[PDB]
Amino acid sequence: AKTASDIPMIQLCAALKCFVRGLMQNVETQSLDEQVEHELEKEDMDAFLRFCVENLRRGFADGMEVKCVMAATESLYQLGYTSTEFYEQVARYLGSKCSSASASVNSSETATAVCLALGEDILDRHPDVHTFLLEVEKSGLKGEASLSPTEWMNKNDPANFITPLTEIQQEGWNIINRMVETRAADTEKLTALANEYVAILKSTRVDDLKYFFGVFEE
Amino acid sequence: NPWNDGDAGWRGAATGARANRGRGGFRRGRQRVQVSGLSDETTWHTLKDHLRQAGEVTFCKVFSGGRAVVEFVTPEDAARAITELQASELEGATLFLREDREDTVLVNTRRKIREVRDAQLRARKEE
Amino acid sequence: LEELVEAVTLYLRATKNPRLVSADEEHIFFPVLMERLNEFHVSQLLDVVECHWARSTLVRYGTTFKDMVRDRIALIATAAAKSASDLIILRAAEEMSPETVLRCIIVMGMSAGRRKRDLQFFQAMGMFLVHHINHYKDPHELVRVLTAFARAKIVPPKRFLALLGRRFAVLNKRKKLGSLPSYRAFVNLYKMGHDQMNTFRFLADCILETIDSNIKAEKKRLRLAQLQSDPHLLQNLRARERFKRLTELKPSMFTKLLLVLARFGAPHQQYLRPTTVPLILPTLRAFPPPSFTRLLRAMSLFRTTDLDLIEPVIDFMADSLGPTNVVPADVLQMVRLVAPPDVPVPRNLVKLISLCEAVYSSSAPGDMCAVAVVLLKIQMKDDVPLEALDPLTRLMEFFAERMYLLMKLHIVSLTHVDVFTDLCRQQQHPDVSGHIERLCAERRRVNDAEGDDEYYSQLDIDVRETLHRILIVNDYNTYGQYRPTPGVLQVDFKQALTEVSAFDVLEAADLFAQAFSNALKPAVERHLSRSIIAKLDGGGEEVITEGNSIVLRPPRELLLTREDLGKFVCLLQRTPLRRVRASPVVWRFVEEKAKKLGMDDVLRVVENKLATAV
Repeated sequence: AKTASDIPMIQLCAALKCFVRGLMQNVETQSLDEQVEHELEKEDMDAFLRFCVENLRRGFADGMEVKCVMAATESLYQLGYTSTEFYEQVARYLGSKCSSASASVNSSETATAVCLALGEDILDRHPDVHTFLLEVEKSGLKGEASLSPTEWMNKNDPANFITPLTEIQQEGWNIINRMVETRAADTEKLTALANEYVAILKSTRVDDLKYFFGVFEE
Repeated sequence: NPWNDGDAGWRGAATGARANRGRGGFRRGRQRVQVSGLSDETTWHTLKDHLRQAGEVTFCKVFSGGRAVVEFVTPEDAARAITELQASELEGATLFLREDREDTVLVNTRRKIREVRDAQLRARKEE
Repeated sequence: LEELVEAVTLYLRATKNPRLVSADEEHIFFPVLMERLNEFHVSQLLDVVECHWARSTLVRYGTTFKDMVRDRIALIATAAAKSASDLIILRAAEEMSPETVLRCIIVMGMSAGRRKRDLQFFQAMGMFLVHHINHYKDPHELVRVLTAFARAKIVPPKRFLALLGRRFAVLNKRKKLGSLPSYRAFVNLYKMGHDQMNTFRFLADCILETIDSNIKAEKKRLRLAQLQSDPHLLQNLRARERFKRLTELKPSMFTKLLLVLARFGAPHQQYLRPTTVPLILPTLRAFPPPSFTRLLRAMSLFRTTDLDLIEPVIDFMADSLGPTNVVPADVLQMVRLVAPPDVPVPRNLVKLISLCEAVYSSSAPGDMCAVAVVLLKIQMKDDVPLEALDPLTRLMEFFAERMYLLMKLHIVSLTHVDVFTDLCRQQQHPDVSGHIERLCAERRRVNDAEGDDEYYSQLDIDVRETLHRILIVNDYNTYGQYRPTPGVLQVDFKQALTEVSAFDVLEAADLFAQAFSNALKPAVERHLSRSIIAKLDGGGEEVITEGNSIVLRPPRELLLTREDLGKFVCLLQRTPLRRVRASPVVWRFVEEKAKKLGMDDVLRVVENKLATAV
């Protein structure tokens, strides 16, 4: 919560998905004294969630992709932010971009989850959003909820240089940094290096190809 | 500021939303005019483009509400700009120009004309 | 060796009654101690040094004893360091126990200072304490070390302080550090220029943790109770007791901890905000005015973008106090704080605008231009209600009237005039009373005909510097004699008087009263009266020396002319200083001067005044 200024929205969604997966399991409560502890943890969680929803509102104002706000709203529902005054803003922004946003390029399970999380009165207040959610739950990506948070972040934000490179991924950058300073006329050397590079393409990150093409123009 | 103590933070981090600005190409394989009345959407690029019609610019910065500060290259780039680009039209944001005739150096320049004249005034009062 | 050690303490414990300070027993015992200083152990000498002192006894024997034990412990420490590279010396290494070193640090903080000997002395066994750092157990001992080191005013090896700060958290696990010791450490590490941040962060979080734990315990008690199923002082006592019970500190010092935290630029979303509802809001009224003003000043730096605290402050300021119970500076700061776009428009902004109008309507110099800037920023700030926009135009008209009269007085600089003209031009304010164009025409006539420097010379500037000094001195706020005026301003203003003559100081008083009549503060008034009495008496003045002492200045003389005396009479006619209006010394001085020059009518007038003042 501290030092979280100028936060790209994908970072916030990854953090929220990380937090939801480390929650304690509910057990029968001894009502003598632990109810007070429950109130204290409720107050602290509210003190955190208020800052989170403030940042989400700033993102709303500045414009953001429907997938990220979708996932963030689902995650905040997972944490019990049951206020319904922010969910109307959620529905308003989602219906604002409902015309052109792609339907089958989203997670269907997330669609079902957010449709459940959004109130039925809020739903039939926005029949277009209702229909869009049903369409996404019919045709959409499957199994995206089971991925680890770092996998989700890597598969929705290319590059981003946060997680360290694997051992295999370092070989591609060795090849590229070796190709950079090679003389242009040495065609055989470049051919050999590229034929070595293409062998490990399946493991290299997709974004780094931007460099592989660029040196080709160089 | 002291609480940052050199921490770059998310502004200086390597997030995927930061490499988007980097439209370079990914090739190599890794005295000052105060101008008011502009629009907040008006980029500094458009600012340089408009006011370089008068003279060259080293630094320029916008502020909320259209206020902005521009530093010139040479005094001639200023002496022309102080009076030429007044009330010119750009993007529906007709500019209004003011010039800080007093400078952080020119104040010390005015100190001596203040004090010697004060000595003259004191001599007058004594007489 | 214990007999004499016990005897000196037996004599010393009674050194409070003047007769019980037995000089005979002092001469009987203490010289033997000075001859037997080597005999006793380190702990015995330190324990003797610890005890209470009579100042006559201290100057007789203790002052030497300080250094005569300092050097002995220095040699013992030298032997110990040689081990780490007289019978007691041969066993010196085991004498410097960590507790022994700790007490050696502690027992010095009543006679040391910025002296070089004290500096090197304390910089000697600091490394011994570093050699024993891991063996210290109780966290409060290190806080005591810090405050003793602060008492001696030493120049610390900042890295060593940072190491101690880091180990504070190591020791904090065993026993939680108190809120008062933590703030003690905070103010220490502030006042010897520590700049490591993290040490400050740990103490701030510890204080917040204590407050949070106290509040949570109180809420637990109230919840468990649920599970079972003048009058202003009367109200303020409960707030003060709740505050003291919760944070263990005064508001006058909490409001400075918040000030320093705002100065650091810490994120207010998790420092200022978590304590607003359970702590800050209910106790707000009990705040002393010097603390409420500092709270607002810290708010300005924090730039808190939340109305959940801002609005109740607006309500309390608007209703519970009124126009004449709030400083105009505080309301100006409050309206400035709501200017930034980060803060949305409060739902009670109309009350703030109404009180803002009232305070400056009842306030009838160069800062008001900035006020216009503030208005400039608020006029496009979202959907401002119209009834809040109406008073602002009349307010600007009142400002324009005041500046126009000031130009007729030739006081405020024309640069601020040009700034004001630019502001009213860009604000597109339609003049109704015709004052804006009057100001523009007057500024043209002044600047473009005679000159800005020529305008500055309308009133001679050696008087004007004293006038600015008077203004900045009067800028102090007291909230009704709550804070007496500090003596530093009195000192510099007195030295300013010591150079200027008498006639032009009264000219400065008249010029000040022409626009701020009766606004001169009583301390400045009485000091001016004293200086004028001394000047017209001609005895001399108090010249300040290096050691905060005084020397009588050589006698003064003032050979004023008849016209100068007439202008002095006019000044007396218009001056508000009662003391100079009633003191007979000024009248006899005027009579003597008039006799020296010679005029019948003014002489008769001065005699008539003297008959009513002798």
